[PDB]
Amino acid sequence: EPRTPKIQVYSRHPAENGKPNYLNCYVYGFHPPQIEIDLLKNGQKMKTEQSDLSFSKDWSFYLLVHTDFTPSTVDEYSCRVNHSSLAAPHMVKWDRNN
Amino acid sequence: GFHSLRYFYTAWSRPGSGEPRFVAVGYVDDTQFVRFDSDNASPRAEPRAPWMDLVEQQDPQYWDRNTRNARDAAQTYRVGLDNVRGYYNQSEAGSHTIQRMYGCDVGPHGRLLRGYDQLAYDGADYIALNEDLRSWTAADLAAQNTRRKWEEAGYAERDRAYLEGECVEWLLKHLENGRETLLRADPPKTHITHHPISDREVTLRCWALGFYPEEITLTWQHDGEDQTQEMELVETRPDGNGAFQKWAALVVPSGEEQRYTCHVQHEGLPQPLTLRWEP
Amino acid sequence: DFANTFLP
Repeated sequence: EPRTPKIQVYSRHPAENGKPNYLNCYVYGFHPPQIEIDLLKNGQKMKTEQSDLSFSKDWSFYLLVHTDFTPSTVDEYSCRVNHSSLAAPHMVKWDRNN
Repeated sequence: GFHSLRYFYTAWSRPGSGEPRFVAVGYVDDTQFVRFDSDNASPRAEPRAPWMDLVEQQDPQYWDRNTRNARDAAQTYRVGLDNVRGYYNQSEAGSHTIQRMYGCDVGPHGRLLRGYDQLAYDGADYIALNEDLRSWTAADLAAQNTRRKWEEAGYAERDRAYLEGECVEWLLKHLENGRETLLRADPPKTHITHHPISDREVTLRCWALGFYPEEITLTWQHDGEDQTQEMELVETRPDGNGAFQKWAALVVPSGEEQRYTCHVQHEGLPQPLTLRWEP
Repeated sequence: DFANTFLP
Protein backbone atom coordinates (compact mmCIF):
# COMPACT_ATOMS: atom_id res chain seq x y z
CA GLU A 1 0.00 0.00 0.00
CA PRO A 2 2.91 2.46 0.53
CA ARG A 3 4.62 3.34 -2.76
CA THR A 4 8.37 2.78 -2.90
CA PRO A 5 10.73 5.66 -3.81
CA LYS A 6 12.85 5.57 -6.94
CA ILE A 7 16.37 6.98 -6.50
CA GLN A 8 18.83 8.71 -8.83
CA VAL A 9 22.25 9.91 -7.59
CA TYR A 10 24.07 12.17 -10.04
CA SER A 11 26.11 15.35 -10.54
CA ARG A 12 24.99 18.65 -12.06
CA HIS A 13 27.81 18.79 -14.61
CA PRO A 14 29.86 16.00 -16.24
CA ALA A 15 32.25 15.13 -13.46
CA GLU A 16 36.00 15.66 -13.23
CA ASN A 17 38.24 15.54 -10.19
CA GLY A 18 39.49 18.79 -8.67
CA LYS A 19 36.54 20.73 -10.06
CA PRO A 20 33.82 21.45 -7.45
CA ASN A 21 30.48 20.20 -8.81
CA TYR A 22 27.05 19.58 -7.20
CA LEU A 23 25.88 16.21 -5.85
CA ASN A 24 22.17 15.37 -6.35
CA CYS A 25 19.93 12.65 -4.89
CA TYR A 26 16.51 12.71 -6.62
CA VAL A 27 13.89 10.59 -4.80
CA TYR A 28 10.46 10.26 -6.36
CA GLY A 29 7.31 8.21 -6.76
CA PHE A 30 6.87 7.60 -3.02
CA HIS A 31 3.93 7.71 -0.61
CA PRO A 32 3.38 8.45 2.31
CA PRO A 33 5.41 11.72 2.50
CA GLN A 34 7.57 11.12 5.58
CA ILE A 35 11.00 9.97 4.37
CA GLU A 36 14.68 10.28 5.37
CA ILE A 37 17.20 11.14 2.65
CA ASP A 38 20.92 11.69 3.28
CA LEU A 39 23.88 12.38 1.03
CA LEU A 40 26.87 10.51 2.48
CA LYS A 41 30.62 11.10 2.29
CA ASN A 42 32.64 7.89 2.79
CA GLY A 43 29.69 6.62 4.80
CA GLN A 44 29.39 9.76 6.95
CA LYS A 45 26.48 12.24 6.62
CA MET A 46 27.15 15.44 4.68
CA LYS A 47 25.32 18.66 5.50
CA THR A 48 22.78 19.21 2.78
CA GLU A 49 19.79 21.14 1.43
CA GLN A 50 16.42 19.51 0.75
CA SER A 51 13.76 20.81 -1.64
CA ASP A 52 10.22 21.78 -0.69
CA LEU A 53 7.87 18.79 -0.66
CA SER A 54 5.84 18.54 -3.89
CA PHE A 55 4.04 15.79 -5.78
CA SER A 56 3.18 14.46 -9.24
CA LYS A 57 -0.05 13.91 -11.14
CA ASP A 58 -0.49 10.44 -9.61
CA TRP A 59 -0.15 12.07 -6.03
CA SER A 60 3.34 10.52 -5.46
CA PHE A 61 5.93 12.79 -3.85
CA TYR A 62 9.34 13.84 -5.13
CA LEU A 63 12.32 15.46 -3.41
CA LEU A 64 15.78 16.67 -4.35
CA VAL A 65 18.62 16.59 -1.81
CA HIS A 66 21.76 18.39 -2.92
CA THR A 67 25.11 19.69 -1.69
CA ASP A 68 28.35 21.22 -2.89
CA PHE A 69 30.88 18.49 -3.60
CA THR A 70 34.34 18.09 -5.11
CA PRO A 71 35.01 14.72 -6.79
CA SER A 72 38.25 12.92 -5.97
CA THR A 73 39.90 9.52 -6.35
CA VAL A 74 39.62 8.31 -2.75
CA ASP A 75 36.19 9.37 -1.57
CA GLU A 76 32.94 7.43 -2.00
CA TYR A 77 29.56 9.19 -2.33
CA SER A 78 26.24 7.51 -1.51
CA CYS A 79 22.59 8.46 -0.92
CA ARG A 80 20.74 6.72 1.93
CA VAL A 81 16.93 6.68 1.82
CA ASN A 82 14.61 5.22 4.41
CA HIS A 83 10.84 5.06 3.93
CA SER A 84 7.96 2.99 5.28
CA SER A 85 7.83 1.09 1.96
CA LEU A 86 11.38 -0.20 2.59
CA ALA A 87 12.37 -3.03 4.94
CA ALA A 88 15.50 -1.07 5.86
CA PRO A 89 17.41 1.96 4.54
CA HIS A 90 18.61 1.63 0.95
CA MET A 91 21.88 3.21 -0.18
CA VAL A 92 22.79 4.05 -3.78
CA LYS A 93 26.37 4.95 -4.65
CA TRP A 94 27.27 7.89 -6.88
CA ASP A 95 28.85 6.65 -10.10
CA ARG A 96 30.07 9.16 -12.66
CA ASN A 97 27.92 7.50 -15.34
CA ASN A 98 24.45 7.23 -13.81
CA GLY B 1 0.60 26.57 -26.18
CA PHE B 2 -0.22 27.50 -22.59
CA HIS B 3 1.25 28.52 -19.26
CA SER B 4 0.18 27.18 -15.85
CA LEU B 5 -0.07 28.47 -12.30
CA ARG B 6 -0.31 25.50 -9.95
CA TYR B 7 -0.36 25.10 -6.17
CA PHE B 8 0.32 21.90 -4.24
CA TYR B 9 -0.66 21.42 -0.58
CA THR B 10 0.23 18.44 1.60
CA ALA B 11 -1.12 18.01 5.13
CA TRP B 12 -0.39 14.91 7.16
CA SER B 13 -0.86 13.76 10.74
CA ARG B 14 1.73 12.79 13.35
CA PRO B 15 -0.48 10.79 15.74
CA GLY B 16 1.32 11.06 19.04
CA SER B 17 4.63 12.96 18.79
CA GLY B 18 3.24 16.03 17.04
CA GLU B 19 0.48 18.11 15.53
CA PRO B 20 -0.04 17.65 11.78
CA ARG B 21 2.39 19.29 9.38
CA PHE B 22 1.26 21.44 6.43
CA VAL B 23 3.40 22.33 3.40
CA ALA B 24 2.42 24.45 0.37
CA VAL B 25 4.37 25.14 -2.84
CA GLY B 26 3.43 27.16 -5.91
CA TYR B 27 4.74 26.70 -9.47
CA VAL B 28 4.55 28.70 -12.66
CA ASP B 29 5.04 26.05 -15.35
CA ASP B 30 8.10 24.08 -14.23
CA THR B 31 9.49 26.79 -11.89
CA GLN B 32 8.80 26.89 -8.16
CA PHE B 33 8.25 30.37 -6.79
CA VAL B 34 6.76 30.17 -3.29
CA ARG B 35 6.55 27.88 -0.27
CA PHE B 36 5.02 27.62 3.20
CA ASP B 37 5.90 25.15 5.96
CA SER B 38 3.95 25.09 9.24
CA ASP B 39 6.87 23.61 11.18
CA ASN B 40 8.84 26.89 11.22
CA ALA B 41 8.78 29.08 14.34
CA SER B 42 6.34 31.76 13.21
CA PRO B 43 5.75 30.38 9.72
CA ARG B 44 5.62 32.70 6.73
CA ALA B 45 5.09 32.33 3.02
CA GLU B 46 8.52 32.76 1.41
CA PRO B 47 9.90 33.49 -2.08
CA ARG B 48 11.69 30.75 -4.06
CA ALA B 49 12.41 32.42 -7.43
CA PRO B 50 14.26 35.67 -8.21
CA TRP B 51 11.40 37.86 -9.42
CA MET B 52 9.57 37.02 -6.19
CA ASP B 53 12.23 39.09 -4.41
CA LEU B 54 10.53 42.19 -5.89
CA VAL B 55 6.90 41.37 -5.02
CA GLU B 56 7.12 43.32 -1.78
CA GLN B 57 7.69 46.59 -3.66
CA GLN B 58 5.09 45.79 -6.37
CA ASP B 59 2.42 44.53 -3.93
CA PRO B 60 3.19 45.58 -0.34
CA GLN B 61 0.44 43.35 1.12
CA TYR B 62 1.38 40.17 -0.84
CA TRP B 63 3.42 38.39 1.86
CA ASP B 64 1.10 39.24 4.75
CA ARG B 65 -2.04 38.26 2.77
CA ASN B 66 -0.60 34.95 1.65
CA THR B 67 1.02 34.14 5.00
CA ARG B 68 -2.37 34.64 6.69
CA ASN B 69 -3.95 32.49 3.97
CA ALA B 70 -1.44 29.67 4.40
CA ARG B 71 -1.81 29.70 8.18
CA ASP B 72 -5.61 29.51 7.95
CA ALA B 73 -5.19 26.69 5.43
CA ALA B 74 -2.99 24.73 7.85
CA GLN B 75 -5.56 25.13 10.61
CA THR B 76 -8.47 23.90 8.48
CA TYR B 77 -6.66 20.87 7.04
CA ARG B 78 -5.69 19.86 10.56
CA VAL B 79 -9.41 19.66 11.34
CA GLY B 80 -9.98 18.21 7.86
CA LEU B 81 -7.69 15.25 8.67
CA ASP B 82 -9.90 14.43 11.66
CA ASN B 83 -13.19 14.84 9.76
CA VAL B 84 -12.03 12.52 6.98
CA ARG B 85 -10.58 9.94 9.38
CA GLY B 86 -14.10 9.71 10.83
CA TYR B 87 -15.73 9.36 7.41
CA TYR B 88 -13.58 6.22 6.92
CA ASN B 89 -14.09 5.19 10.60
CA GLN B 90 -10.31 4.96 11.01
CA SER B 91 -8.50 4.84 14.34
CA GLU B 92 -6.46 7.71 15.77
CA ALA B 93 -3.26 5.62 15.84
CA GLY B 94 -2.03 5.87 12.24
CA SER B 95 -0.83 8.75 10.12
CA HIS B 96 -2.83 9.99 7.11
CA THR B 97 -2.37 12.51 4.31
CA ILE B 98 -4.54 15.07 2.53
CA GLN B 99 -3.27 16.56 -0.73
CA ARG B 100 -4.67 19.41 -2.80
CA MET B 101 -3.70 20.55 -6.30
CA TYR B 102 -5.38 23.60 -7.87
CA GLY B 103 -4.61 26.16 -10.53
CA CYS B 104 -5.27 27.30 -14.10
CA ASP B 105 -4.03 26.64 -17.64
CA VAL B 106 -3.96 29.79 -19.75
CA GLY B 107 -3.50 30.10 -23.51
CA PRO B 108 -1.85 32.91 -25.43
CA HIS B 109 -4.16 35.93 -25.08
CA GLY B 110 -4.73 35.59 -21.33
CA ARG B 111 -7.48 33.06 -22.08
CA LEU B 112 -8.32 30.44 -19.46
CA LEU B 113 -8.30 26.93 -20.95
CA ARG B 114 -8.96 24.91 -17.80
CA GLY B 115 -9.39 25.38 -14.05
CA TYR B 116 -8.91 22.63 -11.51
CA ASP B 117 -9.08 21.90 -7.78
CA GLN B 118 -8.52 18.29 -6.70
CA LEU B 119 -8.04 16.59 -3.33
CA ALA B 120 -6.55 13.20 -2.46
CA TYR B 121 -6.64 11.24 0.78
CA ASP B 122 -3.82 8.83 1.58
CA GLY B 123 -2.71 9.24 -2.02
CA ALA B 124 -5.99 8.35 -3.79
CA ASP B 125 -8.60 10.58 -5.43
CA TYR B 126 -10.96 12.05 -2.84
CA ILE B 127 -12.93 14.92 -4.43
CA ALA B 128 -12.39 17.08 -7.52
CA LEU B 129 -13.94 20.19 -9.03
CA ASN B 130 -15.46 19.32 -12.41
CA GLU B 131 -14.24 20.91 -15.63
CA ASP B 132 -17.35 23.14 -15.79
CA LEU B 133 -16.22 24.70 -12.47
CA ARG B 134 -19.72 24.31 -11.03
CA SER B 135 -19.92 20.78 -9.59
CA TRP B 136 -17.76 18.25 -7.75
CA THR B 137 -17.02 14.58 -8.38
CA ALA B 138 -16.64 12.50 -5.20
CA ALA B 139 -14.48 9.40 -5.45
CA ASP B 140 -16.32 7.15 -2.92
CA LEU B 141 -19.02 7.17 -0.22
CA ALA B 142 -16.87 8.89 2.42
CA ALA B 143 -16.15 11.77 0.04
CA GLN B 144 -19.89 12.29 -0.46
CA ASN B 145 -19.87 13.74 3.07
CA THR B 146 -17.64 16.45 1.67
CA ARG B 147 -19.47 16.93 -1.64
CA ARG B 148 -22.79 17.50 0.13
CA LYS B 149 -21.28 20.10 2.49
CA TRP B 150 -19.49 21.91 -0.33
CA GLU B 151 -22.60 21.90 -2.51
CA GLU B 152 -24.78 23.40 0.23
CA ALA B 153 -22.13 26.00 1.06
CA GLY B 154 -21.79 26.82 -2.66
CA TYR B 155 -18.00 26.57 -2.68
CA ALA B 156 -17.83 25.75 -6.41
CA GLU B 157 -18.78 29.37 -7.20
CA ARG B 158 -16.01 30.74 -4.95
CA ASP B 159 -13.51 28.33 -6.52
CA ARG B 160 -14.69 29.35 -9.99
CA ALA B 161 -14.39 33.06 -9.14
CA TYR B 162 -10.78 32.45 -8.10
CA LEU B 163 -9.78 30.26 -11.05
CA GLU B 164 -11.31 32.66 -13.60
CA GLY B 165 -10.08 35.83 -11.85
CA GLU B 166 -7.16 35.80 -9.39
CA CYS B 167 -5.49 32.68 -10.83
CA VAL B 168 -5.44 34.09 -14.38
CA GLU B 169 -4.40 37.59 -13.23
CA TRP B 170 -1.57 36.29 -11.06
CA LEU B 171 -0.21 33.96 -13.74
CA LEU B 172 0.09 37.03 -15.95
CA LYS B 173 1.81 39.04 -13.21
CA HIS B 174 4.37 36.30 -12.54
CA LEU B 175 4.88 35.68 -16.27
CA GLU B 176 5.65 39.35 -16.92
CA ASN B 177 7.63 40.05 -13.73
CA GLY B 178 9.47 36.72 -14.10
CA ARG B 179 9.96 36.89 -17.86
CA GLU B 180 13.71 36.20 -17.69
CA THR B 181 13.18 32.95 -15.79
CA LEU B 182 9.75 31.83 -17.04
CA LEU B 183 9.52 32.91 -20.69
CA ARG B 184 12.68 31.14 -21.83
CA ALA B 185 13.19 27.82 -23.59
CA ASP B 186 16.73 26.63 -22.99
CA PRO B 187 17.54 23.80 -25.43
CA PRO B 188 19.34 20.71 -24.14
CA LYS B 189 23.05 20.13 -24.61
CA THR B 190 23.19 16.70 -26.23
CA HIS B 191 25.88 14.06 -26.74
CA ILE B 192 26.14 10.26 -27.00
CA THR B 193 28.16 8.01 -24.68
CA HIS B 194 29.64 4.58 -25.50
CA HIS B 195 30.45 1.89 -22.92
CA PRO B 196 30.76 -1.69 -24.25
CA ILE B 197 29.78 -4.72 -22.18
CA SER B 198 31.08 -7.73 -24.13
CA ASP B 199 33.27 -8.22 -27.21
CA ARG B 200 30.28 -7.65 -29.54
CA GLU B 201 27.67 -5.73 -27.53
CA VAL B 202 27.59 -2.01 -26.67
CA THR B 203 25.41 0.49 -24.81
CA LEU B 204 24.66 3.80 -26.55
CA ARG B 205 23.28 6.44 -24.16
CA CYS B 206 21.81 9.69 -25.51
CA TRP B 207 22.13 12.57 -23.03
CA ALA B 208 20.21 15.84 -22.75
CA LEU B 209 21.34 18.32 -20.09
CA GLY B 210 20.31 21.75 -18.85
CA PHE B 211 17.00 22.08 -20.69
CA TYR B 212 13.86 24.00 -19.68
CA PRO B 213 10.94 23.43 -19.76
CA GLU B 214 10.85 19.81 -18.54
CA GLU B 215 8.91 18.43 -21.52
CA ILE B 216 11.19 16.54 -23.93
CA THR B 217 11.24 13.48 -26.20
CA LEU B 218 14.28 11.28 -26.86
CA THR B 219 13.94 8.44 -29.38
CA TRP B 220 16.40 5.86 -30.70
CA GLN B 221 15.98 4.57 -34.22
CA HIS B 222 17.60 1.78 -36.22
CA ASP B 223 17.45 2.35 -39.99
CA GLY B 224 14.54 4.72 -39.37
CA GLU B 225 12.49 2.16 -37.40
CA ASP B 226 11.57 3.34 -33.92
CA GLN B 227 13.22 1.52 -31.00
CA THR B 228 10.87 2.70 -28.24
CA GLN B 229 10.05 -0.81 -27.02
CA GLU B 230 13.78 -1.62 -26.72
CA MET B 231 15.18 1.55 -25.14
CA GLU B 232 15.95 2.27 -21.50
CA LEU B 233 14.48 5.70 -20.72
CA VAL B 234 15.23 7.27 -17.30
CA GLU B 235 12.79 9.64 -15.60
CA THR B 236 13.53 13.33 -16.09
CA ARG B 237 15.39 14.74 -13.10
CA PRO B 238 16.14 18.28 -11.84
CA ASP B 239 19.71 19.51 -12.11
CA GLY B 240 19.39 21.75 -9.03
CA ASN B 241 19.74 25.05 -10.93
CA GLY B 242 16.21 25.26 -12.36
CA ALA B 243 16.74 23.05 -15.45
CA PHE B 244 16.44 19.32 -16.19
CA GLN B 245 18.36 16.24 -17.38
CA LYS B 246 17.37 13.03 -19.17
CA TRP B 247 18.95 10.15 -21.06
CA ALA B 248 17.84 7.24 -23.21
CA ALA B 249 19.96 4.16 -23.86
CA LEU B 250 20.00 1.24 -26.29
CA VAL B 251 22.14 -1.92 -26.34
CA VAL B 252 23.52 -2.61 -29.80
CA PRO B 253 25.89 -4.95 -31.64
CA SER B 254 29.49 -3.81 -31.68
CA GLY B 255 30.68 -2.38 -34.98
CA GLU B 256 27.07 -1.46 -35.85
CA GLU B 257 26.90 1.84 -33.94
CA GLN B 258 26.51 4.19 -36.91
CA ARG B 259 23.18 2.61 -37.93
CA TYR B 260 21.56 4.04 -34.79
CA THR B 261 20.28 7.63 -34.54
CA CYS B 262 18.99 9.48 -31.48
CA HIS B 263 16.12 11.90 -32.18
CA VAL B 264 15.73 14.86 -29.79
CA GLN B 265 12.64 17.10 -29.58
CA HIS B 266 12.52 20.11 -27.27
CA GLU B 267 10.72 23.45 -27.39
CA GLY B 268 14.06 25.30 -27.20
CA LEU B 269 15.30 23.87 -30.50
CA PRO B 270 14.62 25.40 -33.94
CA GLN B 271 14.06 21.91 -35.30
CA PRO B 272 14.26 18.41 -33.82
CA LEU B 273 17.76 16.95 -33.84
CA THR B 274 19.11 13.65 -35.10
CA LEU B 275 22.28 12.35 -33.47
CA ARG B 276 24.75 9.62 -34.40
CA TRP B 277 27.67 8.28 -32.44
CA GLU B 278 31.05 9.26 -33.86
CA PRO B 279 34.60 8.36 -32.69
CA ASP C 1 -2.24 34.59 -4.34
CA PHE C 2 -3.29 31.32 -2.77
CA ALA C 3 -6.97 30.42 -3.21
CA ASN C 4 -9.41 29.88 -0.38
CA THR C 5 -9.22 26.55 1.43
CA PHE C 6 -12.39 24.55 2.10
CA LEU C 7 -12.78 22.14 5.00
CA PRO C 8 -13.32 18.47 3.93
